[PDB]
Amino acid sequence: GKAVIAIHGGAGAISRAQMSLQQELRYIEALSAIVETGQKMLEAGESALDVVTEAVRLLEECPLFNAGIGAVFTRDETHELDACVMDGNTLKAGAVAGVSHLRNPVLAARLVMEQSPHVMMIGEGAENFAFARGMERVSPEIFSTSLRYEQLLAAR
Amino acid sequence: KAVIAIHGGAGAISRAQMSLQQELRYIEALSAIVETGQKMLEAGESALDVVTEAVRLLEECPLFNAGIGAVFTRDETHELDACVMDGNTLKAGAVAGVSHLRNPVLAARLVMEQSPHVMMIGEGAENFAFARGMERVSPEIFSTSLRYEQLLAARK
Amino acid sequence: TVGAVALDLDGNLAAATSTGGMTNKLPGRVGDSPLVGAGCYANNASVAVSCTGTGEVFIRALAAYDIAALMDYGGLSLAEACERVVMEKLPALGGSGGLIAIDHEGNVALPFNTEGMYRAWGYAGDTPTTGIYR
Amino acid sequence: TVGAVALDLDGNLAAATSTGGMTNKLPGRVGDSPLVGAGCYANNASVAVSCTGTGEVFIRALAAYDIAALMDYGGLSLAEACERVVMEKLPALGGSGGLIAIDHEGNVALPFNTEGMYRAWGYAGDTPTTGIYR
Ligand code: NA
Ligand code: NA
Repeated sequence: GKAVIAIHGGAGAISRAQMSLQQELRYIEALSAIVETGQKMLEAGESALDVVTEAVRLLEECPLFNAGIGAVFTRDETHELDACVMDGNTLKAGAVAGVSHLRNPVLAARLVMEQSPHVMMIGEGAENFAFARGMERVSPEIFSTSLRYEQLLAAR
Repeated sequence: KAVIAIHGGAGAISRAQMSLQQELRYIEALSAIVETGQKMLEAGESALDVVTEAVRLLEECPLFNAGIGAVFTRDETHELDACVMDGNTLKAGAVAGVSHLRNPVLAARLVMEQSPHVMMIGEGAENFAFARGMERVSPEIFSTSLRYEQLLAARK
Repeated sequence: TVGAVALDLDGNLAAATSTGGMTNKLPGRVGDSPLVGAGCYANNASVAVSCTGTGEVFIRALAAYDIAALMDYGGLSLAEACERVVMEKLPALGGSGGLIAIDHEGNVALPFNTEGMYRAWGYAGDTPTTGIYR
Repeated sequence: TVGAVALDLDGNLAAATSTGGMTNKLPGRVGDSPLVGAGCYANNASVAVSCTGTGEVFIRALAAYDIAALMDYGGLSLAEACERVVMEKLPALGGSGGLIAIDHEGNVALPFNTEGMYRAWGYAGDTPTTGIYR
């Protein structure tokens, strides 16, 4: 089989009668840009693990998708983020849940995989492990967008 | 034909390092807890209530690494986790990273019974439990000298 | 929730998933995304999977690993396994959503039981496909 | 780590697991016990399972659900499934420990690959059995 990639940006929160074409276009553009980067990495011989990690980092950085920057708000008006990565070669895996001060949850998850004997870390313990390994501490304000805040108030 | 099985952990047992008095305390504890569960089953108690009670007893027993008698973390703290699953509905409840709940298995059952979630962690899990009447305890209540001595041996 | 799966030129499979959870989430709730076998699974012998949906049901149903077991133990095809998990088993438990998956042979599946799933895929060196509805 | 599995007079299966973790644990580490499919699983159509061991490998291998999938998809007996998972698959990944399991037919199994596993079991109405060593 040839090298191939697939990505997703969430199922469920999507209604044609509630969408506009300029919004749909922005989503298509972002999905296309990121899957293309993955394709070119695969073509260049990068590993499946590095590809999925990079693709999900890009989806986190993109404010359109509910992961990293752009994350929805909890009922306390906070952000709590979770991520996982798994390597089908070694069956090693890394995961973080309930983190708020790490810019890229999937990179923290890979860090749990790559730089610890463990598979899953949570909460402040997960953040303190990542800082100890040199990952930057960010303010959870950086994930905040007006669009997701209005969604929280609308839900209210 | 109703039936129960329990365990108190695999791995931390070495005949060479144990004493007969020690081994009899564990046998006695395992006997009494399994007997309580057998009686519950013969009386027509549900599978779910039986495994919940059995693990509650194992938590209360300081000989076992769950609830009272929990090991110590690197920071000389206790962090407890538990799960319960009902094979009828396929519903499940779980807590991880809690330190102010005396019986994590009962908090896990509270998640599955009194919320639409499956898994709660840390202080959010504790606040959910407290709001529904579960008592707050100090994590000092789990501490035993036997597990603290193991911690110091570990830092050998 | 977002995710990616890939098969590389050396035959390796990997998967990754990330989320912010749900608007108005109860603080401390954890859905399927960070849980191995629920929202993310990869095994070179079978398949790479990343899910997105009703968190609680993908956990109770161990959706990602179930695709793999169905294929490996049940002999189902990627398409038959995806069909069974996403179109039958999850809605039976009150679940909605979808997943993306690549098997060790290079077959790609992007099943979902919702009105939409933001998604895209493509072979290396080829034109990608993107999707929202359908 | 501690756990229990039970089959009641109505045919229902249930499982539960609880732990304090490991001595000198890195704060925030999570092992298999609270994770559905890894350290705890129950399904009336198959098996109830509670695990104990080197947490990371039971998560990577989804040990509890794997017993269920091997039986349900694979056609293995409870004992065959237990042997495959605890004595072959886990040690291959560098994992040590064991589990307790009861299937929908009332079969019971307490496999382990360690020197010991504190354990006990018994049918309702019978005298119980307890064990520490092999
Ligand atoms: Na994002
Ligand atoms: Na205890």
